[PDB]
Amino acid sequence: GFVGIRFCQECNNMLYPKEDKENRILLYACRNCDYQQEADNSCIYVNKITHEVDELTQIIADVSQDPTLPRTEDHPCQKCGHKEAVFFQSHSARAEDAMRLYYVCTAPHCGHRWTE
Amino acid sequence: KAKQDVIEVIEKAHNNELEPTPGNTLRQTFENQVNRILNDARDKTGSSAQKSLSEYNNFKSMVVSGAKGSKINISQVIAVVGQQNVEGKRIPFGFKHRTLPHFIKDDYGPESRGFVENSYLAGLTPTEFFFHAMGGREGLIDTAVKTAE
Amino acid sequence: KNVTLGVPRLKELINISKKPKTPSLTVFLLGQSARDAERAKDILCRLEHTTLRKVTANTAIYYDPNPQSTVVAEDQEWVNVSPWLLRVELDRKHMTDRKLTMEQIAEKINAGFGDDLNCIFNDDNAEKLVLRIRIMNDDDVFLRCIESNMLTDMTLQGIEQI
Amino acid sequence: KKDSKYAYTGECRSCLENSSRPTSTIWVSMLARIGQRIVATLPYIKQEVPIIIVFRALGFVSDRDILEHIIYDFEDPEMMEMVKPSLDEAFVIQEQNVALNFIGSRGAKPGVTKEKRIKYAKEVLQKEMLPHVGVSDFCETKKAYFLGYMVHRLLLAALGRRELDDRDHYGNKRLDLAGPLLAF
Amino acid sequence: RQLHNTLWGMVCPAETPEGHAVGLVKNLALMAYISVGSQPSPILEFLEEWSMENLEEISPAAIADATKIFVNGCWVGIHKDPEQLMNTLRKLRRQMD
Amino acid sequence: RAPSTSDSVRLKCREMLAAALRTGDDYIAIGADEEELGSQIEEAIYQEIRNTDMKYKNRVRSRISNLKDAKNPNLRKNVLCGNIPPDLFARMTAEEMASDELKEMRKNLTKEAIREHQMAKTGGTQTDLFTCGKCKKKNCTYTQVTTFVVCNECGNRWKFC
Ligand SMILES: [Zn+2]
Ligand SMILES: [Zn+2]
Repeated sequence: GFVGIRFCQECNNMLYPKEDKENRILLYACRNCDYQQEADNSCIYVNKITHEVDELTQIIADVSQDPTLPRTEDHPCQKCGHKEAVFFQSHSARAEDAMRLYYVCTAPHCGHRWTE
Repeated sequence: KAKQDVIEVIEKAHNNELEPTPGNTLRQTFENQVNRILNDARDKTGSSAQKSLSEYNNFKSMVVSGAKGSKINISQVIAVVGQQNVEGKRIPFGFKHRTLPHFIKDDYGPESRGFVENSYLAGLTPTEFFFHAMGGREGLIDTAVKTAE
Repeated sequence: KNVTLGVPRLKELINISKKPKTPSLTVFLLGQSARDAERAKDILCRLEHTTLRKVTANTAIYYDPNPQSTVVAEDQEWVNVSPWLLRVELDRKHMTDRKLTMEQIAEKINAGFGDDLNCIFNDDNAEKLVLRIRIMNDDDVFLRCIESNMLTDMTLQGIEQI
Repeated sequence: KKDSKYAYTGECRSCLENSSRPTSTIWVSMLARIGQRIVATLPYIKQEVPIIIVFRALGFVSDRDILEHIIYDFEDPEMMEMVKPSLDEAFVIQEQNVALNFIGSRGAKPGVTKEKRIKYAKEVLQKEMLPHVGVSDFCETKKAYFLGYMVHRLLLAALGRRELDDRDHYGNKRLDLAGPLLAF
Repeated sequence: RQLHNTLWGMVCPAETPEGHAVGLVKNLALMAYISVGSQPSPILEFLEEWSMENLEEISPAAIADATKIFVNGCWVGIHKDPEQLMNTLRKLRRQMD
Repeated sequence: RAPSTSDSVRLKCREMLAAALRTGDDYIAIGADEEELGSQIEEAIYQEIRNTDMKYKNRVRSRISNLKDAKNPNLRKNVLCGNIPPDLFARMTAEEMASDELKEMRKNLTKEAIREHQMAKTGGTQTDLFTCGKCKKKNCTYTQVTTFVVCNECGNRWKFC
């Protein structure tokens, strides 16, 4: 789980957290406005020391139409089941230690991605 | 054989079978294994070339007399030049994840990173010629800074 | 690994500097540890600096009003028994590698910051190595500051510099 | 650059087109170390300024608008956590006038009065920083979009999602032949 | 000073001084050619005609699923079909019109 | 037999330990006196600590958690069946009380970490054709590049041109 910023309704600004000492609950206030709202996530801040980020969420379908990217047929898509597909490394800095590929299907309207 | 072995190593790395060697990360151990394979191949080729010379050969005469040369010079001249390292590592990725526009992205293969497979007698492919130029340039820079310091 | 021999090392030796480029020691084990690696791994661990950041995996702060409420599903507080806490869950592989135990970690965390917090560690049988740090006696950012400064440097086991 | 207090530096050499004024440099850096407090180095300003104040000075009171210009997607809270520090840092600047005063106060020639400082700040923010996007009367929108882009790139670099730019890559180099050399 | 990879077919990898200035002085490759310069206005008009929303009037939420077009480093306009825009641009340059 | 205690904290700890041991009903199956085992554990803990301070309460809580850990009832069954004397359980550490699977996993992780901490040995062509002058041994490794020699056992370093 994570926490996403929720802006004020009137002033449209950053809403800080506040612990309601009276009703003993969690509230979000506005520094400028006096807007209050009852919180629901019951979390404030989370840190990922390992930084376990899914590279698939970063990959995009458009990479398929790349003229300088290798192509293979031995890893057909799943959904469409096409044959052609591309593969490449994380291509992301701070790669801890891995060259695990990320195959991406090569066909319009599919944009499917997977790893083996 | 060396090319096949490096390809198998790359396959294992791609499928996550190469376990990290102690004291080194996965990339570090992969690079170390590749370098050891290429160095072993170069040594074997050089040894084979050396044993294949004749007493009347002149390179061997000058090397054994020690006047000028070395066994590595003969190996490079006949057998194979070898790896063209820069900054104590293989050729980097100047472009986005690849050495030169010819090669494809994420091509860690030997020739795609500098391995000059030919020999000075049989000429050099353009890509490895450029890499050899880079190695020479590194050497010259080191010479200049040493002379200055 | 790296030693930087040649002109740079000569220059460092000639110019006595307060910070060399590749400082290092060559410690020789004395006891039976000199033979079997098993009894040298512990020595290496105790000479190597370890900190929460090296053993921690995730750190989430929660404003759990009632301790027994336990907004998160964990049956460790009720047995043990301020409207907020830190669930600093620890990695297992790293902790095993350094061979620590939650008992000493809790003792150190409690002692370093005095008798101002109450770290309810967890048993070493559960899969998740959760913790619960609470403060009893600006308060919101106080947890952020304390977690930041402890994670940055706590010296669970080892010395500095190394 | 590691031999400094900034973990990253978003350098950008702007020059409109062979203009009379020399090229201006904008460094949008981030403190290493709260932590992760972003700063900027505008021309003719000896001190640094937090990015949020600059955005407000450009005429963006609302916080949501500033974030929208800087971050393009709000569905990845992982990125939002990086800007929250620097965002909350400048919480005492909402109106534009105060932002201008703050920016002008660091100017090389601090106006003895308030109006002079405001005028100086407006002039430096509309003619010295990022000339190439536009130096007309009403170009604050495009300038803000470009600044948000620079910040977005800096955040992407920090997250490591996009490798840093090499300094010796000729793609980031241009050659001045006899033409520009004589024009200078 | 080191001969960067990107200097392929632009700068001679062999010709250079060997004194203190080694690597700094460089020579163009026989085929190397330097752009003399042009104007962006025709390109700006050509892009404006296509379905390229201009930057000044555009919903910020629409920037995500899109591609940012930079001309001479000016972030201007936004497109929703890079694959076709790039093709049209390339064909146009090929025809030299 | 564990002597009775008039301390309220000690009595509460003994009751908690007895309740923990009663978890899983293994007491009936083994015919073991849960109250007696709890009293013995509490007495051992008190003797080890000699004070019902934070250390004693933490030790009691840890022991109760270990006994009631349903992920490894084998330890609880062994304790109820006398395999682990109450003194041993009182003096047992978390690693000792870990279940079989947890113990094996910890051992595997520790061995893997120990191996990973090591340093890769320097490569070379080991041969006995070269005699080391520093130790008299024949084992050694050579490296061609001038042929450098590294002693195998003695470790003599030399080169041949
Ligand atoms: Zn508000
Ligand atoms: Zn598909």
